[PDB]
Amino acid sequence: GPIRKVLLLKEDHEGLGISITGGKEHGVPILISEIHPGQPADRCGGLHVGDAILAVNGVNLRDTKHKEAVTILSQQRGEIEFEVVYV
Amino acid sequence: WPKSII
Repeated sequence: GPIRKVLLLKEDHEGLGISITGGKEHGVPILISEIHPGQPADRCGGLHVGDAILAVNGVNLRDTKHKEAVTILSQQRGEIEFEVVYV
Repeated sequence: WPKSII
C-alpha cells in the first residue's frame, strides 16, 4: 500500500502497545503483529496489524535485526513519528 | 519468527 507517516503520543509510564515480529535476520521487515487495545498505538489510530515499520523518528528500520529494532523502538519517547506501509 | 511485546 501507500507509505504513511503516523504520529503516536506515548506517556513515559507506557510502552508503545504493539507486538512486532520479523527482522533482517529473518528476511522480512519489522512487522506489527499485534496492536494492544487502549495502549498508545491503538489510541493514535494510524497503526495496524500487518504494517511494516519502515522508520521511527527518522531512524530507518528496513535493514534492522529484530532485537536492534526493539532497542530503537523502546528508546523513543513522547511524540513519536512512524513511517509505515501495509503490504 | 520472534515476537516482542513493546
